[PDB]
Amino acid sequence: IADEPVKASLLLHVLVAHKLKKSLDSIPMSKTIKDLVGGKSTVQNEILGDLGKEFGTTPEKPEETPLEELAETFQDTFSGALGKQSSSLLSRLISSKMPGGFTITVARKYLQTRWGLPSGRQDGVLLVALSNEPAARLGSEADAKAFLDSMAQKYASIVGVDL
Amino acid sequence: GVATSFSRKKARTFDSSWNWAKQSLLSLYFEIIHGVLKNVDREVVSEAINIMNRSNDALIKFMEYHISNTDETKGENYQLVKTLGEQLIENCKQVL
Amino acid sequence: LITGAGKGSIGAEVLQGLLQGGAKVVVTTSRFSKQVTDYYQSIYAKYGAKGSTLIVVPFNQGSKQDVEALIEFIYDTEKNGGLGWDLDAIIPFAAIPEQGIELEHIDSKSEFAHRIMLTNILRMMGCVKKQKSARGIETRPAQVI
Amino acid sequence: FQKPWFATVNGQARDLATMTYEEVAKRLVELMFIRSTNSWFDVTWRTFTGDFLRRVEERFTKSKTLSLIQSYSLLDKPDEAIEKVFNAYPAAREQFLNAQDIDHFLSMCQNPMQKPVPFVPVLDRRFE
Amino acid sequence: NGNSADAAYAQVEIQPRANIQLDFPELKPYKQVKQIAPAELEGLLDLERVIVVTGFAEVGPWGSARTRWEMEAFGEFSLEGCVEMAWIMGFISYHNGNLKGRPYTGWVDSKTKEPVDDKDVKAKYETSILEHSGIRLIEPELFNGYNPEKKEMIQEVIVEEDLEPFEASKETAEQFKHQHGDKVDIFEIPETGEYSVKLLKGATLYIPKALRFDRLVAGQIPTGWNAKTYGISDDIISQVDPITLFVLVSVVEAFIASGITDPYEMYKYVHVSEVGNCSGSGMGGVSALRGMFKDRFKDEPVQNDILQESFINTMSAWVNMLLISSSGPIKTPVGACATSVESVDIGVETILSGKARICIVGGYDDFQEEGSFEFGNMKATSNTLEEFEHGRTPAEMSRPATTTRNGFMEAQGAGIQIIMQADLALKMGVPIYGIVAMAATATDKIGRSVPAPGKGILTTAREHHSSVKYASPNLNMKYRKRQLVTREAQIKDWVENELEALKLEAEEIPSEDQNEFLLERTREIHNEAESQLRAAQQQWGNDFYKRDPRIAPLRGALATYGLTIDDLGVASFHGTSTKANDKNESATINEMMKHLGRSEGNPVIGVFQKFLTGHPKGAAGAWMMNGALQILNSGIIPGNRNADNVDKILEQFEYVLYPSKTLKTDGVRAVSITSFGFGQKGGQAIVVHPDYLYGAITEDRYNEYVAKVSAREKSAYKFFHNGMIYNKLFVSKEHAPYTDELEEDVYLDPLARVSKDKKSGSLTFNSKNIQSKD
Repeated sequence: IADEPVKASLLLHVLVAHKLKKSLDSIPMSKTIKDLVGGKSTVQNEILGDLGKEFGTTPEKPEETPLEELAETFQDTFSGALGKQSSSLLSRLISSKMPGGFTITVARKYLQTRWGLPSGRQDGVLLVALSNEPAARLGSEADAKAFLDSMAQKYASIVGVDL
Repeated sequence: GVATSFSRKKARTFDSSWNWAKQSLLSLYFEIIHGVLKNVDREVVSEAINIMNRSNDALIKFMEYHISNTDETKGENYQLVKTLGEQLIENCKQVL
Repeated sequence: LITGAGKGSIGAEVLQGLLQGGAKVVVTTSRFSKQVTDYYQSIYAKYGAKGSTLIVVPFNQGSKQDVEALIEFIYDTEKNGGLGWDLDAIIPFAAIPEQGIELEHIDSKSEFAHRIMLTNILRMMGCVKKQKSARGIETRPAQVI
Repeated sequence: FQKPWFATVNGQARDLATMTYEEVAKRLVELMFIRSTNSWFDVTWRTFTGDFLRRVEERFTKSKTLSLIQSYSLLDKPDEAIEKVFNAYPAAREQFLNAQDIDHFLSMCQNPMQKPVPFVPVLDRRFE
Repeated sequence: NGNSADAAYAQVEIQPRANIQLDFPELKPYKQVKQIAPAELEGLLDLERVIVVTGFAEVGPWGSARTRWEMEAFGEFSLEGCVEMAWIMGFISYHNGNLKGRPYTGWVDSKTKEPVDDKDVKAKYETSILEHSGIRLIEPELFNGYNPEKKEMIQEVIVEEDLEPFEASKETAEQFKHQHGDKVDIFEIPETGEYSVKLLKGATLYIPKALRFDRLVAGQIPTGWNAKTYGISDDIISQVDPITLFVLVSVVEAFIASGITDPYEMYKYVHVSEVGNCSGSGMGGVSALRGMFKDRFKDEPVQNDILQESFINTMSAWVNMLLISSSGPIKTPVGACATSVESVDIGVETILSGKARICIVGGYDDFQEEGSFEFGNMKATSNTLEEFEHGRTPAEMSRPATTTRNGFMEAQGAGIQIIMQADLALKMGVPIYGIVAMAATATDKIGRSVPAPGKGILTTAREHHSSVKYASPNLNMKYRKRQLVTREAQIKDWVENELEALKLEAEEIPSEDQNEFLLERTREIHNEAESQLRAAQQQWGNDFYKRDPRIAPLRGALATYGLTIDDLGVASFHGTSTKANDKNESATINEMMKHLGRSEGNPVIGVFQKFLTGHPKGAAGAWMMNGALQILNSGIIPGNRNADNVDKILEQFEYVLYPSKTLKTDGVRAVSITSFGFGQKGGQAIVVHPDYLYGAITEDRYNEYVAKVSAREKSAYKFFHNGMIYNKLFVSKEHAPYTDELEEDVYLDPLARVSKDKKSGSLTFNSKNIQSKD
C-alpha cells in the first residue's frame, strides 16, 4: 500500500497520552493542556518541554488552547518528521519490551512484509504501539507479532485504511 | 507413619507460674464482681485451690492490696468478692 | 513423661492433676501446631502449681528414631541442649483408634497401631533404662503406668 | 400538594438519611393509615410498613430471632405494632437510617405490584 | 388438616444485618461523672491547657482501629467485624439496582456479583479474611513482586571474550561508548540509521543472580486493601507513594471518628492558622527512594518528580493539600520506632504554646524490600527460618516479654489521633476519648550503640525525696482550690477598678465618639479579666508542679485530676519481642513505679499489642495510643495471647504483670504508653479516662455538650455508612474554603470564620465576616 506522512494531530495526541500515563482514547482532543493536568503544573511544563523538542517552535500560551487547534498550528512547520523526542521514546519502547531477536530493523520490515505499510505508515504504527506500551518484556517473537498486528489494526482504524 | 516428628528446637517450656497466679486471681476478682461466678459455684473453690497451690510473698501482697481496696458499698458483688478475698488471703498465708 | 494426653483424653485430665501437684512434666503431642500449644499454654496458666514445669514436644511414638531422641533429649545435660532431667514416672497412654477391623482386615494401620501401643512403649522403657544405667542411677526408679 | 414531602418530622423538612427508624415508621402510619375508618387505605401500604418493620428488626437484632410481627394482620393496630418493635430494639429510636436501609426504602417505593405511595420520598430524576 | 394449618403454624425468622457502629464514648448522666472526680475539681482546670484525644484511626495489618480492636480484645470478628473486613479487603461491594431482573439492594461478591446476605459473610469469607490479615508470609503482589525467597541483586563481571553485536539506537550506542570507552565498538548501520554495539574483552558487564533471604513473614495490610475502596481517585494513587494513601485514609477515618465529616467545619470555631499537622514518620516514602536510587539506576520508567514523594513531611503536605487546606503549624518529627509518641508530644506543646488548638498527630511507615533486608543484616528482625525450626507458625513469631523472643515482626501502616483543647472540644461538641495528661521524650547517655535501648525516659518519674517528713500542701487539691478562690477575688477587685478607670477616662471623651471608645476598651478589659482567670487556673489547676521538684511530671499529670500514682492501671509497653528492649522497658517502668511509691502488690498490667499487629516502626506509638484509648473506654485490657511463657528475668520486676488473656475490668483510670526508638529516642505518654474532664465543668455545660455530641454522632454515623457503601469516605477538597482573592484577607484576620454559603451549600469564607466589627 502507498505511504502517507503521519499527522501532527496523532504525534501531539500520542505524546500527551504517553506522558499522562493514559490511554489514547481517554484524551478528549478539544481540551486545554492546563485542563488535562490542572492540579500538577509540573507535568504541564514537561508536556511543553517535550513539544518543544518534538516540533521546535511553540506558540504564545499553548496551555490555554485545546490540543485540537494546537495540532493544526504545529502541522504548519511539521512534514512526516518523527523528531528526536518521539524517536528516543520508540527506541526506549523497543529496547525495554520487544524480546531478543526483535529490534526496530526487523519490526520495520515485519510491518513492510505482513501489512505492506511503508515508512510513513510504519512510524505511525510504532506511535500507537508506544501509546499502549505493553509494560511487560514481550515473552516471545510470536506474542510480539500479535502485539504489532493488533496495533497495526488500531493504526488502520484511526487512519481509515484496509489490510 | 514412621516420619520423624520430634525435634529439640520445637520443645516448648511453660514454667512462669509466678505471673500466671496473679493473672488467675485477677480473672477471678473481676468475674466475681461482674457476677459471672456466684457464691454457689464450685469454680470459686477450684480457682481458690489453683491460687493457693501458687502462694508466694508477691502473690499475697498482690491479693492483700486488691482485696483491701475493694469498695463493698459499690454493690453486693463487691461485698462477696471482699469476703472471699479476705478468706483466700488467710488461706494462701497458711499454705505458703 | 506422659504420651497420648491431647485435649479430651484421659491423659489431658492426668496432666491437669500432675501440674496441679507441682510435678515437672513432659507431655508429647502427635498433632503439634499453634492451636495445640495454645491449649497446653492455657492448661498450665490455670492449673500449673508453683515449682511445676511443662515441656510440650512434638513426637511420633510410632517411630523408634523419635522414641530414642525424646529420651536422649530429656536425659541429656542443659549444656548439650537436653533438659537435664531424670524420669520418676512414665505414662505412655499414646494410642490410635482402630474400629471394625476383624482378623482378615489386619493391615498397615493395625501393624502401626501395635508398634505405637506395645513395641515402641517397650523401646521407651528400654531407652530410659539404658540412660539410667549409663549415668549410674540405681535408687530412683521410673514408675511405668 | 396531595403527595407531601415524606421526610418531615413535626413540620420541619429533613431527608430519609436524617430521620430515625422510629420517625420514619410513625410518618408512614400517619400518611398510610386512616384513623377515621381504623384501616390501612391499601393492603399494599400495610405490606410496605410491615416490610419496613421487618427491616428494622433485621438491622437492630444481634442474633437470629423470630419476627415480632408474625403476620401483617398485627399492623391493623399500628401504634401497638410500632411501640412493640421499638421497645424490643430501643437503639432504633435514636439512630438515623443506615444508608443501605434508605436505598431499600426507596426500592420498595417503586415496587410495581403496590399502590403508588402517597408522598415524594426523594428529589432525583424520578421526581416527575 | 391441609398445609394451611402448618403455614400459619410456621414462624417467620429475622436474620441480623451488620450495623457497624462508630463506638463513640458512652456519656453518663452528670450526677454519676461528678462522683468519680473530686468535687473540688469544678472550675479548677483551665480547659484551654487540657489536651483531649477527640478521634483516632489506623490502617494496619488488621484493617481499621475497629477491626484491630475486635481481633486484639476478643480474638475473633463479630458480624460487624466480618462485613467491615470483607468490605475493606474488597471481597464484598455494595450494589443497589437490578440484578438478573429483580431489584436487589445490599452486599454483592466483588468477583462473581452474586448477592451475599450479612449472616453468610462469616461462612463465605472469614477464612480468607483471617488467611490474608495480620502477620503472614510476605505476599509479593503487595510489594511490586518482591519475593524474599528470590531476592534480585546484580554482580559485575569483566568479559573474557567479545560479545555478539546487538543493535541499539544512536543515543544508546553513544552512552555505551561514553561508559565503556575503548572496551566497546559502535558502528552505524547505513540503511537503518541504528548502530551495532559490541562489548570487547576487558569491558564491565552486570549479571542478575538471586539470594534466598530468610525474613519471609511480615505484618502486612490485608490482601485486597485498595485506596479506591475509601474513595481516593486514580490520579492521587498514581502520583503519591502508598504510605501517603495510608495516612490520607487514616486521617479521614480519624476525623469521622471525631464526628467531623467536613474538615472545614473546624474553621467555624478556629482560625485557619490554628489547625496543626504535628504527625511524622520513620523513613517516609521508601518506595519513592527505591525508585530514585535503584529504578533510576536501571533507567526504568519512573515519574520525573519521584523525589518530592519520598520526603518524610510530604505525607503531612498531601493531607493538608487534599483535606485540611489550613495554614496551621506543621512540625513533622522523625523518631524511628517512637515517632508516634514524639508527634503527640510536639502536638501537645503546639497547643499549649497557643500556636494551634487542633493537631493531627500520629506516625506512619511503609514496609519495603530494602528495609526488611537492612533490619535482617542488623539482626533486629526475627530470622523466620530459625522460627520455622522452632515450630513457630507466622502468627506466633511476635511474642513480647517471652523467654524465646528473638526479634520483632516488621509491619506497615499508619495511626492518626486528633488532639484538641478540651474547652474547644466541648464548644464543638466532638466526642472525647481521652485526656493527654503528659507526653515526654528523653535521651539516655554517651555510648557507641545506636539501636541500644536505654533508661532516659525514667526521668519522667524524677523527683526529690530528701525532705518528705511532712505532706506537701501543693498536692492537697483543696488548698489549691482555696488559693484559686483567693486569686479570683483579687481579679474581681481588678475588674471593678478598671471599669471605674474606663468610666473616668470616657467622661472627658466627646459624646459622639463615646460609644466606639467604650466598646473597644470593654472588649480589652473582658480580654484581660479572662487572661488573668486562665493564668490563675493554669497556676493552680494545671502547672502547680512545674516549679516544684518534690512532684514528678508523672505524679503531677495524675494529681492534676485528683488521681494518685496507684490509679495508673495499665502500661502499654513498646514490647517489640526483642531480648534487650522488653527487659529494658520493664526495668524502666518498674523503677519509675518503685521510685514514685506505687503501693506493693499493685502492679501495672502490661499490654504488648505488637504480638498481633507486629512493629510498624514509625506508627507503633500511634497504634498503642489507639489500643489505650479503646481500653480506657471499654475497661477491657487485652491479653498478649502470644505470651506463652513470661521470661523468668521479668519476675524481679515487682510492679509489672504480664497477662496472657483478656481481663474485663470494672474500670481503667489511666494508661501509660512508652516507646524506645533507634538512636536513644525514648518517649512516654499518659492518657486518662475522659470522664475525669467532666468533673471540671458545670451540669448545664455538660448537658449542652452531651446534646451536641449525640447530634454529631448521628450525623457521623450517617456520613460513615453513606461513604462506605458508595466508596466516598475520602472526598478531596477541590478548592480551599476561600477564593484566591480573599486568601490575604482570610490569613490576616484572626477572627475570620467559615459560614455556610446558601448557593453552594458548602462552608466558605464570606467577605462580610472578614475584619467585621460584629
